[PDB]
Amino acid sequence: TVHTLGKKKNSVAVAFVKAILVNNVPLALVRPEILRTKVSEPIMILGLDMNIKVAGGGHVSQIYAVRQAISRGVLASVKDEAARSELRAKLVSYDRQLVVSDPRRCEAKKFGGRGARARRQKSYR
Amino acid sequence: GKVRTKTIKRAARKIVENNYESLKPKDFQNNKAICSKRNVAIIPSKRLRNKVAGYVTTLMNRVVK
Amino acid sequence: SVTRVPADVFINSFAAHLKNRGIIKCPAFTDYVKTGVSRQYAPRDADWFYIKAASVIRHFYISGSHSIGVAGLARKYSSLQKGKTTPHHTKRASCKVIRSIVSQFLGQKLLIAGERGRHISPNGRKMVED
Amino acid sequence: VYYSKYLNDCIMEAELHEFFSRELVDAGYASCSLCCVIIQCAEPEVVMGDNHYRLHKIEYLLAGNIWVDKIIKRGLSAEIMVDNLRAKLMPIRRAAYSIIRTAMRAGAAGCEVIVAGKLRAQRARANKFKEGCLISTGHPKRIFLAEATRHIKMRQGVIGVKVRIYNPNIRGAVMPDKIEIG
Amino acid sequence: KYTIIVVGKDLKLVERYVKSIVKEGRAPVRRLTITTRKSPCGEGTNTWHRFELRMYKRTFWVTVVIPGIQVTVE
Amino acid sequence: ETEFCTHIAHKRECRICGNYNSVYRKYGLFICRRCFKENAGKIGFVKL
Amino acid sequence: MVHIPKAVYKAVYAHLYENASLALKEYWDENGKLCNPTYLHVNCIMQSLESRGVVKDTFAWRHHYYLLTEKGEQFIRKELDLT
RNA sequence: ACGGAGGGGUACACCAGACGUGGAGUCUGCGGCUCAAUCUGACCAACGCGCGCACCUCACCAGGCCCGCGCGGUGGUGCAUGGCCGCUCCCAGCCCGUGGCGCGAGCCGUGCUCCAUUGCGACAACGAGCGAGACCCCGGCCGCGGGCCGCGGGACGGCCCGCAGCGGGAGGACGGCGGGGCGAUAGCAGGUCUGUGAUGCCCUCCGCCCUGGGCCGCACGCGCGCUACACUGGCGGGGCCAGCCGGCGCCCGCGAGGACGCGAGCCCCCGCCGUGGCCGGGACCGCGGGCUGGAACGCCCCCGCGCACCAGGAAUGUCUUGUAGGCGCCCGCCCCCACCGCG
Ligand SMILES: [K+]
Ligand SMILES: [K+]
Ligand SMILES: [K+]
Ligand SMILES: [K+]
Ligand SMILES: [K+]
Ligand SMILES: [K+]
Ligand SMILES: [K+]
Ligand SMILES: [K+]
Ligand SMILES: [K+]
Ligand SMILES: [K+]
Ligand SMILES: [K+]
Ligand SMILES: [K+]
Ligand SMILES: [K+]
Ligand SMILES: [K+]
Ligand SMILES: [Mg+2]
Repeated sequence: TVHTLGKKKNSVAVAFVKAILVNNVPLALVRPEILRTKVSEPIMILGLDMNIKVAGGGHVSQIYAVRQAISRGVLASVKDEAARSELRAKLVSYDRQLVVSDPRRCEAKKFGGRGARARRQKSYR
Repeated sequence: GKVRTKTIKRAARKIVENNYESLKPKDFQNNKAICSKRNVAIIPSKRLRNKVAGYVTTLMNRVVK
Repeated sequence: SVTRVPADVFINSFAAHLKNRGIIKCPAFTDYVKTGVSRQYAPRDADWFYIKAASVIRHFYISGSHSIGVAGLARKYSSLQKGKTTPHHTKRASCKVIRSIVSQFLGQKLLIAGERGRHISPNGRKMVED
Repeated sequence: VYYSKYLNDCIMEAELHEFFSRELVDAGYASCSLCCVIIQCAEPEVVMGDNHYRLHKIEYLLAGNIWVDKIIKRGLSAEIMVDNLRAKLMPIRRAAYSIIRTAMRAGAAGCEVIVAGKLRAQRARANKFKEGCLISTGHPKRIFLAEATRHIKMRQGVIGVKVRIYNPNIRGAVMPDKIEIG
Repeated sequence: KYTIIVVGKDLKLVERYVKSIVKEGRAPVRRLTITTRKSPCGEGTNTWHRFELRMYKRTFWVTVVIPGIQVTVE
Repeated sequence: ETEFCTHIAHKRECRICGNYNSVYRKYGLFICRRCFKENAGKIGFVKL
Repeated sequence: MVHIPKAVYKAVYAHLYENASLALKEYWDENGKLCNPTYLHVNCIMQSLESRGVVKDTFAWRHHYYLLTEKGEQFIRKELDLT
């Protein structure tokens, strides 16, 4: 019984793993299709059964949260052995984002401009 | 770019002078040591305590050399 | 099953099958109607009613347990209304076309009424599954 | 929606506080709380008048029960002290330093008084009398600093007075700076 | 059965009561916000005050007196 | 003699001062923006 | 001097040895919530009573707060015939 | 205080760039003009500012009740005043006791570093305080408890090299935490008496109410914006994802919207048009059908009509990570109504 997470901006991917469905749709058919190679990286760079529920965020953030849940769930069945600590280093030596989440978030808007840093045009005459 | 104010330093000197025996020059032990109220130290916050302990640990490895 | 096949395949392969066996076949008001208040022209592909109803039933199948409703279907096919010199805003689609579709789909026992809204009946659920 | 009850209690509490200020100025109203009203006064021996007559007659303007504590350290509370200053309008310097002496007698770290308005010769000015240490920044300004302000309806135009007291060594929390070692 | 709704705007007192009711036997925080200009008139740089009232509620299911708390059984 | 206030209109005013202008009705406060600044301490609103 | 029964209704909401007291919303329904008379009728008598001293008043939030004084209840006792 | 004086620091002020504005039409504010009135305040720090003008608001015009059909008084005076705000300035600055110097105004206290009068170290000064920091709110990672909220742990220039501290590596969720709140002494004849039962002194008895009109009237010059000038695009059909928290079922109706009941857009995919002011662009105008309301002059929908505009002179503004820009969504004032502001 493996339970695993993945996070992007607001997206949360909850993975349940038993010895590959994304929101009940087969993985091969994840609609953003020019990014299909991204959701399959851990497979084709390194089976079993996994179940993914991703919510919140947008298209790309959801893809990137499943890219982390998938790779983090295949690291919670191997344990206490050198594979556990070596497959992690192989995963990061491609993209560290595969293991550790991206902390960035939206900053708040401040009064006097449309955005967080952009202000309003100033005039003198 | 992190300059300790006189408030950190003045407390850190009395702490190192009073408790020379207790403080090893390694930081976790001093983090505990800036916590006790028997070595009486009223630190009203944990960030403040961490900054004081960071200067205490540095005061320790300067009296050896 | 229904969830497996590429969603764009099932919709346009069942709408061609919507021409057989005297299913919902289109009424007359289909001409001179915009699918929404945000559209500025009528659809050009003449099979648009067929494809629309194929899509709405594939929408009903995915919500197997609970009930959808008509007003909340026009919201599903929403679009943004342009050309007004003001910032663009989103508009709900037309409930008459969708209600016409779901009325005829309540016939042939493809759907069953609920407490509030239509629901995918066991017959029709079996058909889409097959 | 269970909060539309608590909001109206919150607004009614401000109604009651304002009425107590404007009316019980005579006894030095300081603060109040709702639950059954707790009023915090300097001398209860007038709010509860003779035979309670004045107190209960108040309890019928609330329908259109109360009980009262007593303020124990008078000089440390800045809101009856601005009233005391209001009464004396007396030379300004003498009244201000009379306020400061009793604030310091109560045991305050700091206190000061601002006066502004019609002093001499058709000209608004501002006087600032002070004694001890005071603070004006950060979060502790809302815990350890205490301010109050009244307008005196003088013969000439209005005159504003503010009173501020700093009492950091009180029953409560500790100032996040003071750091005792031994 | 029995229900106790308790509501209050100061987390410390609410927690004290909620603690000492368990000595005898979704409701998330919602924030009332008001933004208003700082000046009485409209002259100067346009700056704004942001005021905020946060409330808290607990719902005890069953089969100390503090001035400021609100309790209703229903 | 019997015509005084026949016109029907809301006359919403501030609960504290009486002004008609710039009244906040959200949450059911019904007080104006100038009076909301100083009575906000006890009503309960605080700046964070 | 307009109406007597309302003139004494406005003495209904003053008790001549009991503690009840009056608050007024200065409307200027259209009737005082206490009894059911028009607001103007209560306003005129309250101006008169203040002018003579039968009550002391403060005021807060659009609402007239009155308290019956010592002289006032004596003034009223001869208008309602008590002991 | 100032210097087209020297020296030392510094900031999106410049550098390297991005995105614009200034040119077109159009929303809104300002000046002028007109008018019975088009009520009035303000000229870096006035000009989408004084929280959405059919009535009301309302201060202004034409009439009319009360006390056609003292008491009040948004009257004056912000150069008579309180309070609140803005600005000098988010600058690093201010200042006390005892001693010392000078007849006195006054002075002392008050190089190397840091975002910083932050600190080392030196000194006729010794010793304190305020501002800075600490503090409060939010959000990232981990534990105990409850059923996500509420209680804690966590980061400290701590480790390792090279020379109070500047560099380079490492581990870690985060590396010198990040975005906000608060905000010293001294002042300015900025603003506000039209937000109040804050208010002096002047003047009115210009109070309160009802009907109708104005504040929106338009040769013209300015500020903040909105929508474009296309193919990195417009259109038709389909697919599918948010957060600030949040009702929708059933019939009529092209739509807009009505009678009756109960608990996201961008983007992707498939087509069409084909460099043509064209299917770009949608102002202006002509019939209709609705909603709000006592009342359209307010707003929405349908058909038709298809302006100017080919990237914009001299000038000119903002900005360094989930940032610029693009895309939409919500709240406020609100009978109706966002091209606005807060998010
Ligand atoms: K302004
Ligand atoms: K905040
Ligand atoms: K402005
Ligand atoms: K000497
Ligand atoms: K001398
Ligand atoms: K000297
Ligand atoms: K010197
Ligand atoms: K000096
Ligand atoms: K000097
Ligand atoms: K010196
Ligand atoms: K709990
Ligand atoms: K809880
Ligand atoms: K430490
Ligand atoms: K004022
Ligand atoms: Mg009008």
